[PDB]
Amino acid sequence: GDVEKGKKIFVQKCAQCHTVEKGGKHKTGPNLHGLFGRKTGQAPGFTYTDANKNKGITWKEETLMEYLENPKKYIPGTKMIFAGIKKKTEREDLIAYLKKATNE
Ligand code: HEC
Repeated sequence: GDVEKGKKIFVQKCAQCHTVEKGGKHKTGPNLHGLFGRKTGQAPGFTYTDANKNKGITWKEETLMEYLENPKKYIPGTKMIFAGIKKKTEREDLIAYLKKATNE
């Protein structure tokens, strides 16, 4: 719950292939705008994978955590293989930033 350390983990983790900035520009990957609430593979832009287009679950706070600790195992098929998170606060914090970052 530290948008501060959450941002740090973001600039070095997700900023790589993301934007998480409203009215931004999805680069080397889709955006996470108003993510918390939309169904998997629902963002119009990047060619989402069938697994994400399967619409099995919806992005949320906790859902993102399990997804942040194993993005692949959560929705097998999703195009994203880099590195999951280690500690919980890393996910919560990281998610705290993804919230205020995808809200602005
Ligand atoms: C490039 C090596 C990536 C890094 C680093 C991160 N992500 Fe990513 N992410 C990437 C791709 C190519 C995709 C598309 C996969 C697909 O099925 O279309 C994604 C997707 C996501 C999503 C899902 C989008 C949605 O369904 O709304 C999320 C929530 C996401 N990525 C989060 C995320 C976070 C928090 C990262 C930093 C820890 C991160 N990604 C890094 C590619 C890459």
